[PDB]
Amino acid sequence: SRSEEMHRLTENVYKTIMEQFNPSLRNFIAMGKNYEKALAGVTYAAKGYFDALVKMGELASESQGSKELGDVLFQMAEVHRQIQNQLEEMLKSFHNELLTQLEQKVELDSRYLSAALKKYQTEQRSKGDALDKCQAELKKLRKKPQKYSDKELQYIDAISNKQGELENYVSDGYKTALTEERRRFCFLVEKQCAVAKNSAAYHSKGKELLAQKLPLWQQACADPS
Amino acid sequence: SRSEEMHRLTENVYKTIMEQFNPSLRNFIAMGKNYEKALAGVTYAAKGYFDALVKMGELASESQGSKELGDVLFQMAEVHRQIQNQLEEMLKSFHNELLTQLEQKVELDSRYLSAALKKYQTEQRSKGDALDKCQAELKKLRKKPQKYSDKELQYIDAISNKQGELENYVSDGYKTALTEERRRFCFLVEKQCAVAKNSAAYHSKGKELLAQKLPLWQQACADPS
Amino acid sequence: GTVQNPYADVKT
Amino acid sequence: GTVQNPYADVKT
Repeated sequence: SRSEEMHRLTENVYKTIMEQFNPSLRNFIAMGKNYEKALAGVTYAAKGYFDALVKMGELASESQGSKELGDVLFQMAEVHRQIQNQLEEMLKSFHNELLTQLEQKVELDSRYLSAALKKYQTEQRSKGDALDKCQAELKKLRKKPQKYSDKELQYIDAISNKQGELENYVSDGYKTALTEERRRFCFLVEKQCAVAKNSAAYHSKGKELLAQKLPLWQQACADPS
Repeated sequence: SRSEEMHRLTENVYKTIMEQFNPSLRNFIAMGKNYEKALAGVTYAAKGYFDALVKMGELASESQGSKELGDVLFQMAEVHRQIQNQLEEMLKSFHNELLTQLEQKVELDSRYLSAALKKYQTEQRSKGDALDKCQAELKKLRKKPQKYSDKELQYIDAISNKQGELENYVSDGYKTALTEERRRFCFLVEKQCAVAKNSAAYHSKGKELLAQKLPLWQQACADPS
Repeated sequence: GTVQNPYADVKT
Repeated sequence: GTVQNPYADVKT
C-alpha cells in the first residue's frame, strides 16, 4: 500500500524534471545567452574607451612638461587590457564550458526522460497485473486455515515472490528518480562553480594590478612643495 | 630674438589645447558614454541570469535530497548581488565623478582658451609695437659713441625698460601656457585615478566573497565515499 | 539499444 | 569681468 504512495511520488519526480526543471533550464540558457551578448557589448565599448584614453596619452607624450602624465595614461590603458583579458577568460568559461554543455544535455534529456518514465510505468503495471492475477487464482482455490493443499502453497510462494519483486521495483524506482533529479542539479552547480573559479581569478588579477599601479598614479599630480 | 621663438611656441600650445586636446577630450567623453550605456546593458542582463538561477534554486529547495543544492544556488545569486552592487558603485564614480565633471570643464574651456590666447596676442603685439617705436625714435636722434645727449639717454632707459617688460611677458606667457596644458592632463589623470580606486574596491570585494563561498560550493557534489 | 542518460556519469 | 579658468584650482 505505502508502495502505491511511493509509486505516485516517483511519477511525480519524472513529471517535475520534464515540466519544471528542463523548461526552467531552457530559460536559464536563454538568459545566459543574453548575458553573454551584453558582456560582448561591454568588452567592445571598453575598447573604444581605452583607445580614446591612449589618444590623450599620445598628446601628453608630445608636450613639454606633461610627458610623464602621458606615461600614466598609457599604463591605465595597459592595466585595463590585462584586466579585460582575464575577463575574456571568464567569458569563455561561460560559453564553451557552461552554455554549450547545458544545451547539449537538455537536448538529449527530453527523449531520455520520456523513455525512462515510460519504461518504469510499463514494468510497474506489468508486475502489478501479474501479482493481482496470482492472488485471484489463489482466492479461487481457497474459496472453493492452517491447512494448505500442494497447489495452494505453490501460489503462496509465487505471490510472495512477485510481491517482493514489485516492492523492490518501486523502492529502487523511487531512489533512481530522486538520483536523476540530484544529478541534474549537481551538474548545474558544477558548471556554475567552474565559471566562479574564473571570476575569482579575474577579480584577483584586477586587485593586484591596481594595487601595484594605483599609488604611482595618485602621485603624478601631487604638490612637490 | 629667442623671444620670438618663445612667442611662437606659446601660440602653438594654445592651438594644441584648442584643436587637439579638447576635441580628443570630446571624443573621450563620447566613448565614456557608450561605455556606460553598454555597462548598463550588462548589469541588466546579469539580473535576468541570476533570477533564472534563483528559479532553479527554488526547484531544488522543494525536492527530496537536493535541498542543499537549492541553498548553494541561492548563495551564488546572493554573492552576485553583492558583487554587482560594488560594481554599480564603480559605475556612478564614472558618471557623476568623471563624465559629468569633464563635460562641465570642456564646455567652459572653449571661450576661456579663445579669450586667453587672444588677450596674450594683443598684449604681446602692443609691447612689441611700443618697443619698436621707442627704438625708431632713438635711431632718428642718433643718426642726425660713448657720448649721449640727455634725451638720447632717456630713450635708452625707456627702451631698456620696455624690452625687459616684453621679455618677461613672453617668458611668463610660455610658462603659463605649459601650465594650462598640464592642468588639463592632471585633471584627466585625477578623474581616472578616482574611478580606479573604485575598480580596486570592486575587484577586492569579488575576490573575498568568492574566497569565502567557493570551497563550500565545490564540496556540495563530492563523493561522500 | 535503450536510451543513454545524458547525466550518466555526473557525480552526486 | 575677465573669463574664469575652468581649471583654475587644479593642482599639478
